Amino acid sequence: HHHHSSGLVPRG
Amino acid sequence: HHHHSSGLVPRGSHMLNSVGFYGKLAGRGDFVSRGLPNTFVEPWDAWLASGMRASQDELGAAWLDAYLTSPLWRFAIAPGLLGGEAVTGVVMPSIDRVGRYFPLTVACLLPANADLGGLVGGDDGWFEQVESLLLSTLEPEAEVEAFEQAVAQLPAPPCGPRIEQSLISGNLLRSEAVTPAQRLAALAQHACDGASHWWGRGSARISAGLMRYQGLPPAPAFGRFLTGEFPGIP
Amino acid sequence: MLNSVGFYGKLAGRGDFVSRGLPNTFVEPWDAWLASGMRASQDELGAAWLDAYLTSPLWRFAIAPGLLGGEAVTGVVMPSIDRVGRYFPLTVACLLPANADLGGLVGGDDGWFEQVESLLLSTLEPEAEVEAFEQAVAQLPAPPCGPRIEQSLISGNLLRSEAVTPAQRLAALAQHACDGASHWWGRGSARISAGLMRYQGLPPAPAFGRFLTGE
Amino acid sequence: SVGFYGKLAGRGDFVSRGLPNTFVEPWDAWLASGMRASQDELGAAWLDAYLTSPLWRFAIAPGLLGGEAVTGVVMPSIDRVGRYFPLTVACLLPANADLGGLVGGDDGWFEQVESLLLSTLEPEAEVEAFEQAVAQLPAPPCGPRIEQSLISGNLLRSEAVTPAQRLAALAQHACDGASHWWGRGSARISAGLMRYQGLPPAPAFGRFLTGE
Amino acid sequence: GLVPRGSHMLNSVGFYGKLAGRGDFVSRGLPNTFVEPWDAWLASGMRASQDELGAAWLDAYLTSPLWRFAIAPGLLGGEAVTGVVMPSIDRVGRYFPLTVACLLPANADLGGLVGGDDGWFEQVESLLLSTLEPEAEVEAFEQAVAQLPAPPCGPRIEQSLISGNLLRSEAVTPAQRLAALAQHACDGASHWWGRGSARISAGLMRYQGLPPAPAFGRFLTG
Amino acid sequence: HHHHSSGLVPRGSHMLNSVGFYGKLAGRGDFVSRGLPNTFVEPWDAWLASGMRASQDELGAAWLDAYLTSPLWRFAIAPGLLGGEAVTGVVMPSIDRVGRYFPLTVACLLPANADLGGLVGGDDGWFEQVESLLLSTLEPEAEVEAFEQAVAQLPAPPCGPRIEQSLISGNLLRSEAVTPAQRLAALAQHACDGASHWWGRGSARISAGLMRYQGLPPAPAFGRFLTGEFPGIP
Amino acid sequence: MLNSVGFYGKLAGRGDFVSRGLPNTFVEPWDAWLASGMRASQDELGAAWLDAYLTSPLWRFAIAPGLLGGEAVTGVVMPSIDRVGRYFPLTVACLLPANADLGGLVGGDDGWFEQVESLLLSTLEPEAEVEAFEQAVAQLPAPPCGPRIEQSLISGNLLRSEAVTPAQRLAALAQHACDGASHWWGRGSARISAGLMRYQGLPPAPAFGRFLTGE
Amino acid sequence: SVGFYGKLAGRGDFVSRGLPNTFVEPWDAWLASGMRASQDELGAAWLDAYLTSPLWRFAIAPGLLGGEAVTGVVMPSIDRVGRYFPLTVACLLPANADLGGLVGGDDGWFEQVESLLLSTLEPEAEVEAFEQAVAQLPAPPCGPRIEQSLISGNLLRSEAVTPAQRLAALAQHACDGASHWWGRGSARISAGLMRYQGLPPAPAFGRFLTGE
Amino acid sequence: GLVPRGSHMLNSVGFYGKLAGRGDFVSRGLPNTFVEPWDAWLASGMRASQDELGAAWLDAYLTSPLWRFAIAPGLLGGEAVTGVVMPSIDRVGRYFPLTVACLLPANADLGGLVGGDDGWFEQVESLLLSTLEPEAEVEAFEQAVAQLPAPPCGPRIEQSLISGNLLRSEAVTPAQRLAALAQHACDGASHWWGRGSARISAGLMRYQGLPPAPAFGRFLTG
Amino acid sequence: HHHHSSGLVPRG
Repeated sequence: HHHHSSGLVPRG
Repeated sequence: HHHHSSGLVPRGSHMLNSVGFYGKLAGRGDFVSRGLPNTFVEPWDAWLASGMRASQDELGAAWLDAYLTSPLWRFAIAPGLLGGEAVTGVVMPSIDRVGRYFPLTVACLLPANADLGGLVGGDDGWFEQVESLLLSTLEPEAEVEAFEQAVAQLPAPPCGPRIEQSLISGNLLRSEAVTPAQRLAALAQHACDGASHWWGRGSARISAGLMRYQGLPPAPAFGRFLTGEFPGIP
Repeated sequence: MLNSVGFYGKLAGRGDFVSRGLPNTFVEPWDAWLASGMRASQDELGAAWLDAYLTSPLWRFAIAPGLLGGEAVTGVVMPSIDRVGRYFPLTVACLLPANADLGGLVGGDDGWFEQVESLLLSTLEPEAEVEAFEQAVAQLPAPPCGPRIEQSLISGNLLRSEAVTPAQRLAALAQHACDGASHWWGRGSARISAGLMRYQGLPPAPAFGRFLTGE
Repeated sequence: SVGFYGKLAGRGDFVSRGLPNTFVEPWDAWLASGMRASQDELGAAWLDAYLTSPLWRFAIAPGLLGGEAVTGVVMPSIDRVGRYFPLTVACLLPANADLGGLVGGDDGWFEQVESLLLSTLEPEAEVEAFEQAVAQLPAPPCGPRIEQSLISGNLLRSEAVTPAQRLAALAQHACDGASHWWGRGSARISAGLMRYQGLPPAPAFGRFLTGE
Repeated sequence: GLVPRGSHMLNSVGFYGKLAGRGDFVSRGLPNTFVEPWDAWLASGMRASQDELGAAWLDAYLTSPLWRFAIAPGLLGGEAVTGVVMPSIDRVGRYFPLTVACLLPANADLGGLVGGDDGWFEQVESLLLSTLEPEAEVEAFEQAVAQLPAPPCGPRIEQSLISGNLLRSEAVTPAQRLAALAQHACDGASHWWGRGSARISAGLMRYQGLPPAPAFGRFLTG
Repeated sequence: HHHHSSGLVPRGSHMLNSVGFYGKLAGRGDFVSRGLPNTFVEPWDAWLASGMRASQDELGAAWLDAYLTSPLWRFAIAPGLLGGEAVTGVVMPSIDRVGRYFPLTVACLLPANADLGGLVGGDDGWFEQVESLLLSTLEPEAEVEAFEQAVAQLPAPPCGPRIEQSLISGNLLRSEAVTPAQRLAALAQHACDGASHWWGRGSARISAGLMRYQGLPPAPAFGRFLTGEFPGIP
Repeated sequence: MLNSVGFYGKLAGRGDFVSRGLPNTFVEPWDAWLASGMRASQDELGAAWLDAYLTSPLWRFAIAPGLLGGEAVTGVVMPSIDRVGRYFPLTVACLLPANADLGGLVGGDDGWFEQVESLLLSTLEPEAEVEAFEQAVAQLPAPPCGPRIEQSLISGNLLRSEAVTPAQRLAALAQHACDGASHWWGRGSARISAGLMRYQGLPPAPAFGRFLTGE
Repeated sequence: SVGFYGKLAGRGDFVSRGLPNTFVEPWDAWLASGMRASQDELGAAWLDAYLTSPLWRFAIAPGLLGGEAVTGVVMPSIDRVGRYFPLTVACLLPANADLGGLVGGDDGWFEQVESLLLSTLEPEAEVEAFEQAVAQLPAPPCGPRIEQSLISGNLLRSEAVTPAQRLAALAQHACDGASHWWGRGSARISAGLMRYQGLPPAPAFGRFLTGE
Repeated sequence: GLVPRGSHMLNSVGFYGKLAGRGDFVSRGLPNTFVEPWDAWLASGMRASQDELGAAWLDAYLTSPLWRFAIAPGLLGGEAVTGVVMPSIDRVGRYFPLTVACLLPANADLGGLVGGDDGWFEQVESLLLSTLEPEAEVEAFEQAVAQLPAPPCGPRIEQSLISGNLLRSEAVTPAQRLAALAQHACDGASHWWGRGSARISAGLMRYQGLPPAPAFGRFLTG
Repeated sequence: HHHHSSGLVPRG
């Protein structure tokens, strides 16, 4: 379990 | 690939520790659960429930007033008793929005090599912060948004790795302890192996109480968490 | 109520077994365990037994009440010899009252044990005065030692400790790890690494060889 | 968790939260009987004494004000219309707590309760700032007692096996069935400690106000 | 002649009873205002315990533990007393205890003795037991008691009884209040403790005044 | 007759202690003074002023930048040096509403039998509360109402009476000290007799500094309070 | 660098003056001050001098460096006697390095001084072995003692202390009260009350009578 | 009293209060040179390292970043538009302070500065709550050093006359002309302490991010 | 035969030099991997100081203080050393210092020695000075050194040199970091301290490696 | 100096 928040690669 | 699903997270703490809550919350409609995996939630829920049922059979009609005044309990549970990881946290008797009773717990999941004598035997400060978040949820204008927010910004409790041991030929265990401190630690860690420890202010009055069970406590004993069965004015 | 510290075994400057400051409730079972291990390790090691003995480490120990008579015992043991060249270990031992917390001992300051070590090694010096060793042991203090936190086993599965502080909780744990156990530790030899060993009860005779050789 | 009873500078008559009647009625009785007793004694001297009298920290053994033991602070106080009665912050400690550790431990919890009690006499003192802070008060530090037992009606026996436990056992005994009153005093009374077996008799209440 | 404070009491540590290498009752360093009421009390309890234990008495006696004591003023003279008493013998095999005692000013803080460090009492115990080894030089004992410092012990917190029954102490700190309370438990009392033995467990005992004669057997037995 | 001019005053503290302030306040037009009598204010003002003038003569044109960055000083002044009572408190360089520079001090007046070694040598906590009230007055929106209000609700610092002494035949003084604590106290109290002690964070950097002057410090030394004339990196 | 503690004066079991463990830089000025006071108090008290001496208290003392040679001195003194009945006090003294904080001594634990007291009084017992006293003094530890906080006198009116903590400030004060002084204290006699006495320098000879009698 | 410099999650480019340029310019230079150096070294591995890298407590001897010594905490940070740079809270300690007491004293002041630094990454993080709290920060506890002196170019001599002073003298020396970096580590780097004589060379900056 | 750990070093406390009641160089308990480089160093400094002080040398020598030392591994054999050295003499009046030394594992925490308790070193000083009293039994010295416990000394915090010149320690507490720093000051170094004397003030001295020969006079003089 | 605040006798 490594969950957290946000993400940094774009999602076009 | 980390930058695909998160991004700082300074100390990489979401890999080191999963801290979260499970149970009934006064502001919410049933069982809430954020932050914890599922090899913990399943056997934890199963155990809580068996004791709820067992204790109701024992206490009869006193159960409810026992439950409603029962203390909070701080705990430390050796790995493998609730699936893989070591567990520490606090459990509190609780309620949901439709008046159903189930306990609310905040837990920290730690690697199985965690030094658990450190937790039991160390500084209350973290267990005190967790108790204060829990007790505040039962306040009348408690914003459920707040408890969720605080448990997520809640750092794991200080826990270093344990002195490495090894059990030779079934009757001898050897620890790599070569100073008095490492031996004290080695003994404390061994008292925690395969065990669950519970303690706190005992509500009732003067104090709990450190309690140790081998493995999880049996169902007909869950009633001891709810009321009483110290010296001693002559 | 004799002397705080005593000794049993063989000194290089005496003929047979020697014994001061220790009741019989300790010496007899202690000598029994020692002779059982001596003989058992000689079987398991054969020709290699003598050379491992002449070089085995000094072992500091802490033994729960009941394993050798009623009182808890702490001390050091070292491979020793007598005047006519017969081999048997030399033990300095301090009896403690059964209420004693061995956890603070196993986990406490080395100072007392390190004196006891230096005193045992001195009996193997060219012409060490037997009486200088006896006198130094008879003036030794009992090592630092407090009472155990109170405990009770309940219903067969619950152990309750009257600990209420973090410090008391830590103490309660280590304490629990020592009950019914014997702990052994020291600087090791050139073949045994320094470390801490726990046995439930006294070690069985087959294990004694481990006190002499790693493998 | 921790309550109060008495008269508050910004409220009408009496005030009372967090404390059961098992405590309040005998506490009140003892305070009032002392008020009259001291008025009888000091005569014209009373008002100047009462008005500048000390704050008293107290520990009180089980049995004297209901079954629980109690600790707290009492201060000369006043209600909205200028009628006089003391204000008390108290904490119920049931039974097997060690009062020796309290009387002889840290001043901290008491020093807080003093601070709250005098802040009720400030000009802009908001009356809810008091109840609010007294309800966010923790109980004071009490430990378990040392096991003791009367034997044969002449022997008291304690399970103390060290200096520390023997020192505690003695203080414990000194608090048993008694009441302790200490603090910083006033301009009339020097700081100090007072003891009585049971609650002080009403003709003694004068010493809580003036010294000699 | 030379009496370096105008008094031989408090100068300081003495002893009374029987000593293995001497013939009758040895005694140094102690006034009669103590030695007489102490001997009376000891003897009275010797006789009570023989009445109560019959044939068990001798074997209870030869194995009974060393008892540390602190005794309030007015029970054995005006001075307070502290020390250690041990079952003893003389050269002709008669039995009587050996006491190493030290008189204290009436305002001694006995709560500090009872509740304080052990080193003084463990040092007295080491001297008393030495008199029973076979090679025991009688003069080595007298010499050691002569060089024994007095036991760590300063003054009690000044206290006074105001309104008939309200007791007031001059304690203004937590440490002082703890002291005041502990001294209050010792007034009019004698306290007894030690390592105990094989049959008599460790613990602290408080009697009002000297212990009664029928209680004396409790020191020998469990 | 007390109920004619006041009325509780719980611990009777206005008889035990007079705590107050004197000097220039940023919110007020000139010299303010509440709570202190006048046998203190006169010689205190005289001394401050002589040193102000003396230090200006010494420092030349550096005075102002020295004064404007000078530290705060905690003090303890034996009785009789400023009239009767013992004095303790804090002094801070300050300003008034029209830009004139004079120091602001909060002082506590104590009986001449006060134990002053206790103050110098005791807990900073009170001197820290007084420093914080003073520094806050120089804030831009500092309500002058607040400083007045806090200094009035400000309790006197803990100060017990001193070990009683007596000077026999001019070369011998005897104190009624009979325990180690009373002798330590007796010596500390004697170092304070007829003396003024000053200390604090030293602004400048690492620390002051305990300074002792016999009597009040002389005028040409007041400059030492404003700037510098500790080891010692090799 | 001899023995931590020494002694000077008259023992009941010796003929003349006796002296072990102390350099001459102390003994000579100490004996000088003592003889001056002895003679001076005999003038001031006449017939009453002898009976006051035979009963005067034990005085614990702490003497600033420079008053008796270069080192600070602490000790106890008691009225004593020799084998032929001549009267002169007996002193146990420990030299301390000049950096020593006498304030911690004057204000510290009684334990060392109370041993020294018991050892001096033992020399007046029926047949006390001279050698038992010498040996007990030669095995005595220097009493607990730390360095002074650093100080400097500045311009003639300012004393600066490098104290930065409350604890250091307290220590700086007491320390300052001891410099250039001698302090005297003890349990007193039946005519002198227990108390603490400060003199600047060594006490003058007229004052010595105060060590024997209140008034 | 205590300042900060770097990039704040809720501000545009760079931020800098309370710290002179005598410090900021060489601190910045050293951080940037390390950023590039580590990117060069770790390649594709860099971003995942930087993003989960530890907070580092540091003490830095006089001479290496201007004349004053400095202590503080540095954390991987980010600005409003997602550009990467570390955030630093720092406290200027000029000259004769004992860094041994700091590196080897209580974690408290550092533990606060960690707490403030991570609270800038919370969702609702108000940017003024940070400056406000960093300016109400006390300087950390530093004591005076033990007097020392190099003699004859081979001998170092300290005025230590006790165990305590000798222990302090040794630690003091160990900090002289050096920089210390410790903390709780990350998932990659175990807690520990790192030392360098002067500031770490840029090819070392990679170890501040990943371990082996 | 009986070697209770497979090594006579660390078993534990020995001595070298001249002893008043013996004839040439006494020596027990110490390997040659120490005694030889120690004697070489001592002798070389004896000769340097005579060259540099001329006629003052003898009187400087007979009055110089006892020096406590802790010496890093690799300067006198692979083991670390700690002990005390004293100006000494033999039965025939030749002059050479007497050292009581104890070898330590290469990972000994020397910062704990130098910065730790004094009791061990004060106990060694009391033995060394005893050999110079007139009634000095030579065997009472050997017996005491034989019963001397090793000096309180556990292991240094594990440390490693990563990126070429970045030193990393396993210190996770304030106490451990203090230890790590203090051990870092002792590596490759010898430390010297003591009560000093009348001409040589107290203080702590650190040389890189063994002190050079021309410095040896600093131990004798101020 | 015994100053304070308020007063308790009436002022008709």
